[PDB]
Amino acid sequence: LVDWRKVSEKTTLLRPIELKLVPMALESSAFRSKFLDTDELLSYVSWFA
Amino acid sequence: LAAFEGPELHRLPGGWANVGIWILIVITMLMHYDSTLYLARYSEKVVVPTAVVQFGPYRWVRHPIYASTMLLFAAYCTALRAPLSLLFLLAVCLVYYNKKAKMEEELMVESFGQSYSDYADKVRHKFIPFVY
Repeated sequence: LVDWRKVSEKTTLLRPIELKLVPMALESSAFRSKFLDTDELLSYVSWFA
Repeated sequence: LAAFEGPELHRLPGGWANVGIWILIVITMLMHYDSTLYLARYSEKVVVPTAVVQFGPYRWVRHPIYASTMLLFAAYCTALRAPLSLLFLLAVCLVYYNKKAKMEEELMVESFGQSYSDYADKVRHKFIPFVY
């Protein structure tokens, strides 16, 4: 679903380790879009841990 | 009517039949406390909601404190074994509590707009999970 051409045109000045850590930040910023709380995520994170 | 209808306190059974009652009590107080903690966290003043709440019991039932309070009386009518009173409190509490829910809901739909609209689209079931 991701148009990787735009992403590559957005990461031109970076390096291969940053090219590897790009999808992590993309998922973080994509989950940033919705309206959600903190404490439930701590609860589920702790339970799954 | 619940005290009148229910059997005498020594005739009602115990053992593994009184373990469901404890389950109902604990689940009621969990749901109500979670609903209260979620509702009171987002309000700046005593009752002034800054945003729309859609977490925990709010992602199951649109009015969770009300449902928890009625479920308290339902477990109470289960305790002395009087289902008929349980049904009658279902009727009367549902009527009054739906009236107040309609008033509150129309107020905060007017004051918030699309957010609670799509939230109510997400959770239609207003008091009981997929029963009403």
